[PDB]
Amino acid sequence: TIFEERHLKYISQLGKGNFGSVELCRYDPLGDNTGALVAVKQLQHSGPDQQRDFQREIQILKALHSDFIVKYRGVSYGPGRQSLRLVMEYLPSGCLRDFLQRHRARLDASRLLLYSSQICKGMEYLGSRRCVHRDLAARNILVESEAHVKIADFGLAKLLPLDKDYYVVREPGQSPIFWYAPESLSDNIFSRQSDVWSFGVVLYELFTYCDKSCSPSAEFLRMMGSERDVPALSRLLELLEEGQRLPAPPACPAEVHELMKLCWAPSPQDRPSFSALGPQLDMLW
Ligand SMILES: C[C@]1(F)CCC[C@H]1Nc1c(C(N)=O)cnn2cccc12
Repeated sequence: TIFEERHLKYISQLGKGNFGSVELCRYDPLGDNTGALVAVKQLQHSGPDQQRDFQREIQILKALHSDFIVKYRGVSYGPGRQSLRLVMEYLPSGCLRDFLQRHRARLDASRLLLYSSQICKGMEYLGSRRCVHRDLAARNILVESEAHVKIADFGLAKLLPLDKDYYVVREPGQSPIFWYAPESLSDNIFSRQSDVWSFGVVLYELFTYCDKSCSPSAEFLRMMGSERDVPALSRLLELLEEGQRLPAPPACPAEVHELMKLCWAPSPQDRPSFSALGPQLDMLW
């Protein structure tokens, strides 16, 4: 729960989220290379605002206890106060984006639906804690095992106040635009309902086994086209407002495609809840 910095032996970089990376370290207090492997998150950039974002992330993940959410291990203690690190569990399989591509051939529709059902359960639990993820994508999901997935990357996660159902992010966005809901794209309005939009994109990613040629970017870029003096985001928004949607992935079962269409409902209120999606996915298997 408190990891001494001197005992955290650096191995390699796992990911590069902006303002701070995630590294693979071994917790080696005996110094003999026999200790357990862990994932350590730290800020790289500096400008007290990101430090408050990092402390928020820690507090958020610390108060989360689900089989479908990446496990918090503790924090790091060293010759500080620069800069404190978030210690989490390491999932040797890595992100589901890479796993889907490495094992296309062995993952059938029931397995994809099992992952979908699990991501869903984890999203239900995030909603129940008033947490909005803002970064649901296959790249931010980890494989614990052949039949077990977990949600991760809580760097953009915000807690909803008790009086509100949405969060208006002042920023704006620095993630690929193909996962955002139309209301986040136009007014930066994030909520549980915008996480449901993104979930439909995660359903699309799973059922295209994260193939790069029919990926959310690749397919939206082809159906968007090339305008004269209109920015890419505005064109995507014109496309979504017109009711155009990503098209059903090759060999995708009809039921799953209809489910993605529900997740992509134009207005947030018409999008099903994660608790509504849950039994639907279980029924399909
Ligand atoms: C899902 C990510 F956070 C996105 C980029 C780094 C990923 N993090 C990882 C984490 C973690 N606790 O965050 C844990 N295991 N792991 C194996 C490969 C990558 C990651």
